[PDB]
Amino acid sequence: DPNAQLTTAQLQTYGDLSMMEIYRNYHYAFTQQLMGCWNTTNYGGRHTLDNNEMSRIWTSFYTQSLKNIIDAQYRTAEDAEKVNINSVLRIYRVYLMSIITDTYGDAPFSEAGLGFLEGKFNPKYDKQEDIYNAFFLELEDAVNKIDPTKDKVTGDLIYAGDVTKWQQLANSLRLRFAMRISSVNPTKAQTEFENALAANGGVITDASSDALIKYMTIAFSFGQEAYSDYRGNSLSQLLFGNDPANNPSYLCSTFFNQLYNSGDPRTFKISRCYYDGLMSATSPDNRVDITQEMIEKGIAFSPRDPGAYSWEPWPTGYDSDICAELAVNNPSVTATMAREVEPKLANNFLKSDNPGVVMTSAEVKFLMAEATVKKWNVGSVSAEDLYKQGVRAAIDFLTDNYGCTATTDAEFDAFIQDKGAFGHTDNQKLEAINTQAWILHFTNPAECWANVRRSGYPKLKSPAEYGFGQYLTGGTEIPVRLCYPVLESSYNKKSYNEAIERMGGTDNWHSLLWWDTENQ
Amino acid sequence: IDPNAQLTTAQLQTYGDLSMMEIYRNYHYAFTQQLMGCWNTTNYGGRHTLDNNEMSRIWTSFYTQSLKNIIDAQYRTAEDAEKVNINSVLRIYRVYLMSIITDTYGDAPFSEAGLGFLEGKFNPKYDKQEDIYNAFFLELEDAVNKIDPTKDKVTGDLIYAGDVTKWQQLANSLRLRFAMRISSVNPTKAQTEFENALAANGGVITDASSDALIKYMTIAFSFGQEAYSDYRGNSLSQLLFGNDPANNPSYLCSTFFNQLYNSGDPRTFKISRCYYDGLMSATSPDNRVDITQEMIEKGIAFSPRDPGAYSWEPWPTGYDSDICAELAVNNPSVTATMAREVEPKLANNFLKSDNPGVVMTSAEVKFLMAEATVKKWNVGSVSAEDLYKQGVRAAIDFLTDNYGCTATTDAEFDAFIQDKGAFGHTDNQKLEAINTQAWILHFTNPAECWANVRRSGYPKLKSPAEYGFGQYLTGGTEIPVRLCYPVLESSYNKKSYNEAIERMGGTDNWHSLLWWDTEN
Ligand SMILES: OC[C@H]1O[C@@H](O[C@H]2[C@H](O)[C@@H](O)[C@H](O[C@@H]3[C@@H](O)[C@H](O[C@H]4[C@H](O)[C@@H](O)[C@H](O[C@H]5[C@H](O)[C@@H](O)[C@H](O[C@@H]6[C@@H](O)[C@H](O[C@H]7[C@H](O)[C@@H](O)[C@H](O[C@H]8[C@H](O)[C@@H](O)[C@H](O[C@@H]9[C@@H](O)[C@H](O)O[C@H](CO)[C@H]9O)O[C@@H]8CO)O[C@@H]7CO)O[C@H](CO)[C@H]6O)O[C@@H]5CO)O[C@@H]4CO)O[C@H](CO)[C@H]3O)O[C@@H]2CO)[C@H](O)[C@@H](O)[C@@H]1O
Ligand SMILES: OC[C@H]1O[C@@H](O[C@H]2[C@H](O)[C@@H](O)[C@H](O[C@@H]3[C@@H](O)[C@H](O[C@H]4[C@H](O)[C@@H](O)[C@H](O[C@H]5[C@H](O)[C@@H](O)[C@H](O[C@@H]6[C@@H](O)[C@H](O[C@H]7[C@H](O)[C@@H](O)[C@H](O[C@H]8[C@H](O)[C@@H](O)[C@H](O[C@@H]9[C@@H](O)[C@H](O)O[C@H](CO)[C@H]9O)O[C@@H]8CO)O[C@@H]7CO)O[C@H](CO)[C@H]6O)O[C@@H]5CO)O[C@@H]4CO)O[C@H](CO)[C@H]3O)O[C@@H]2CO)[C@H](O)[C@@H](O)[C@@H]1O
Ligand SMILES: [Mg+2]
Ligand SMILES: [Mg+2]
Ligand code: NA
Ligand code: NA
Ligand code: NA
Repeated sequence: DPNAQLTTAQLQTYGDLSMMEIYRNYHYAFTQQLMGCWNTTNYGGRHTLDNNEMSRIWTSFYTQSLKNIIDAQYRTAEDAEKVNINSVLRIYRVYLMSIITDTYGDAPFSEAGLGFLEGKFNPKYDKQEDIYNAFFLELEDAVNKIDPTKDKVTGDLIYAGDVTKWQQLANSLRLRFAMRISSVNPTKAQTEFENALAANGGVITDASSDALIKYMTIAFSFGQEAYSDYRGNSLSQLLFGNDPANNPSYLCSTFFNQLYNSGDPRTFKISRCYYDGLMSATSPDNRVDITQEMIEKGIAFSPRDPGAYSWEPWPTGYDSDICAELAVNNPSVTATMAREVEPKLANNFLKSDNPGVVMTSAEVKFLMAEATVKKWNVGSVSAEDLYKQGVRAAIDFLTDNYGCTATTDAEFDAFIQDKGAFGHTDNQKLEAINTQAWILHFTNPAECWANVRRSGYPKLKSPAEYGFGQYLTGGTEIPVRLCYPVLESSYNKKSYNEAIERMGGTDNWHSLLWWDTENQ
Repeated sequence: IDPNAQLTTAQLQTYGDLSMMEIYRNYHYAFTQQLMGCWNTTNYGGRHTLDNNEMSRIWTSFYTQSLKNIIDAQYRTAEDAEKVNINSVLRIYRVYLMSIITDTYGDAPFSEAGLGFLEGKFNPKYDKQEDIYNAFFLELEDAVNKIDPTKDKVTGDLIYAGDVTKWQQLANSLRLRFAMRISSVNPTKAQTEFENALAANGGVITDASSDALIKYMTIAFSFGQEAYSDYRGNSLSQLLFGNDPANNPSYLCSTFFNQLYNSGDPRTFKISRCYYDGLMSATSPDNRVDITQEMIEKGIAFSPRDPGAYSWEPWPTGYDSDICAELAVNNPSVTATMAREVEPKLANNFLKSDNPGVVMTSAEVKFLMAEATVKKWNVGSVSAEDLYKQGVRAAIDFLTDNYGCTATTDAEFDAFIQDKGAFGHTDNQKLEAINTQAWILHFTNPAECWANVRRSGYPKLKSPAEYGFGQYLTGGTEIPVRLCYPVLESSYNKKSYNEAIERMGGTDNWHSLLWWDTEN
């Protein structure tokens, strides 16, 4: 039962179709990885403040997964016969709460979800500073309470109940949060980072302990029942789309150009050019891959600048021999390509059974590399070696978990020895580490946006710099947080007003979170 | 080079010139409120966007090709007793092509057109429209009297295969058309010319076996460069299918669809159907899914396009199609959700390269006779009501005989003619019924359709401003009543252009009524 509550909360993390709209609408534009689909460009790409769209994480987690995890934790707390499920619940509670606070800032946590259990309504919004304090304390204690000789964890879609891997994940999350606070508090950050490395079970040191939620393959449906079906990855469902021929996932130029201009082996693993005239209405079957034809004919790729739609600017196309040939037996096909020259997200990332990414060994290597550049006491491996290991693991992650074609040693070496190289100054090293992390986090948009904001890399420019300033109703600078749902002023007035007063008296998506020291 | 060959080319060019036919899709079909919703039709004619290049198509095409060549051939065969038949046919076709020019622009070169082969005879004067019409009656009368079936064979005639008696019938029927045209501006001359034509050698077109239809061949539609010099197929039908046929097919205007549907017209679903085009060929109307009966069974409203509307504005109310859901099982690109498919489209029978080039029909002759009888002219012993009824029956049978539409039975015809297709009782009711039925007949003859709407005042059409689209009408609120002269004329035929515009007070505006158009 607590074990069943874990299962459902894991499924809801990427399985909730309503919630996943937030990432397509906002995060993927803010990190300049996708742009051109109507939803992504309209909301995040052009800074449309929309309180209902911004509210999806808040409502989803406080009404469902976070609420239920809190209940289950409470019911198993201080029970020596339930220490493993209780500890696992505490780790997952920290994880879900980290998404909330890294989106909105101060928020209910210590007093959350206690109305039925403790008659405690109107929970205060804990200060982000204090939420992060609690993350380190909860994770450390959970690691120390876990005992493999005790209860079996049975509803775990990440590690199949292996509580030693749960210690590795908890200590890796301590690394992530330590590095998160390293601008505002380098001293505490270094201490937390070093403590985690020394903690029981260690950290995730290779991909065999990557934390990935397992999802199944279910046909993509947008009917009403689909909004209560968490069995499939709903982020992948939306990246395919409710309107998949008009509004697929086109890549942003910032990301496509980072890959292409650096010679990254992942360029045409993450993206392809497809003609979709024969594509299924409900799955990415029967697409025509024109990528190699475009390369052979010298046709320029036209990825979407921040602020651009697939149709604005309208691209320069070409006449496809592949499509002309196909039209002979499939007369609905046209040979004239237009928006097909704009790179799209590859089919490997559009599957109901894509994993729900929580944390990878590649990220741990990048965290270790940055801590080493920062002169923390993290071990005997050079920062450069840790960096190279993180890049290799990030590239292999796509092969292992999405079926992308394997990258040879020669291909990796060619890349790492040219534009993927680590660099020779601290700023170049931190730039390379965090640019590589941004690519790794493509399938983890919550972490991708948090790490862009925290590290300041890549250095992203407003859509105004690309010519789209006339559309920026919600202001010029890329938002650094989302606003609280307006109904909170009705359901939780005092606590909401208190949080807003702490920000200076307004709820503004340009206000930096506590751990975010400056913006870009 | 041979005059008989020049006749063939000029006939083919009349509807075979893919560049020139854009004018009808862009302007005429919107001004007569028969098609609306296709981008081109709504943007230009539906929202009064004046564009001199678009308005110039008839002038440029005819004066550089078909009319020029007809004039050359007429000169080469004139005053030669052994060439009287080809010469007379050329004179009749010359009048026909000239009538389209003057009914579009007003005063225009005629007596002085097409010289230049002579010497420095460039810079022709614009003959006054009133005089052009007088010349039409004289030319047609003389050609009828010079024709002699014992003399030269006419060998390249795609209308009548050289049957010169039928050319007499066409010439005298054109005299009826032009006599009725001038019946508001010069009622006494109109009556005299109408009566003279009925009494002339060869008589008029009295049944469908003498309908004047240019025969076109069944060629595949192509929009490549070579297709702009290929006149073998009906290019108006090609354009009504469209260069962008899935995004911008020919949707019907509500004025015309509602006239048909609300009158119980048997032609309603002969001229129009609702289609889902997800599997339709890119270059032909093959593989469309007819949903019309399904909509009727499910009670889904037809949503034809008001004047000024695009297919996407207003966005219509759709439904979920059982037919399409079934087709999606084996054709997964199909969606079952219909949206703009609820807007009636032009039926496939009107989207064929072998659709005839309509010049003049026996149905029109019956409607002209009926109107002349209401006007108390001396036209014979048939009642106006019977002539009207014969006109409607011929107009309906015209679609069966020439477009492959399902035949209308006597019982179906009688049911319509006895109810909402009835002739009516006051003079205004009779004139409205005659000219509303003529408007339907002239659907496949847009030059005549627009002329007769302007001349008769029926149907009574309202500006797109009355349907809510006034904000978009850059070229004025009233529906245009002529097109302006080409900029090529004001640039390179300036003295003659200046003389013509001086007769309109120095103006050259699409709201200025032509001489035969007494009011709007
Ligand atoms: O002629 C011979 C000659 O030819 C030569 O070739 C020529 C050729 O002939 C010629 O045709 C060609 O011309 C080119 C021309 O074709 C081209 O046209 C372009 C044009 O330039 C573009 O501007 C145009 O762009 C369009 C685009 O197509 C549209 O798709 C787009 O539509 C936008 C919509 O997508 C968008 O819709 C969104 C809704 O607004 C929104 O409300 C909705 O919200 C949903 C949401 O998505 C859901 O996720 C959500 O789900 C909720 C959930 O949130 C909650 O949790 O739960 C609920 C239930 O529980 C659940 O419901 O729901 C909400 C609510 O429903 O999302 C929608 C999207 O999904 O809306 C916006 C705004 O309205 C739309 O904008 O619009 C754009 C424009 O705006 O595209 C056309 C193409 O069609 O132009 C070029 C350049 O001019 C031309 O060149 O030219 C060639 C070459 O010259 C030959 O060369 C020659 O040889 C021959 O001779
Ligand atoms: O999700 C859970 C939930 O879902 C529920 O269902 C939801 C669902 O989720 C959601 O997606 C859906 O959202 C709906 C949304 O989809 C819909 O979107 C609409 C939108 O509202 C519209 O506004 C939009 O309209 C677009 C339209 O699509 C475009 O096509 C159109 O494009 C126009 C162009 O077509 C046009 O192009 C022309 C060029 O401008 C012009 O230059 C060019 O000229 C050519 C010319 O044509 C030639 O003839 C000529 O030929 C020359 C010749 O002249 C010479 O002689 O010779 C030459 C060669 O020799 C020769 O070339 O040449 C020239 C060449 O240029 O012609 C072009 C046309 O062909 O350009 C204009 C202007 O730029 C374009 O406008 O634009 C419009 C917009 O303006 O469409 C989208 C759809 O895509 O919105 C609705 C309503 O908001 C949404 O509802 O909602 C559903 C329902 O809720 C489920 O129900 C639930 O269960 C689930 O839970
Ligand atoms: Mg920052
Ligand atoms: Mg008039
Ligand atoms: Na889903
Ligand atoms: Na043609
Ligand atoms: Na008949």
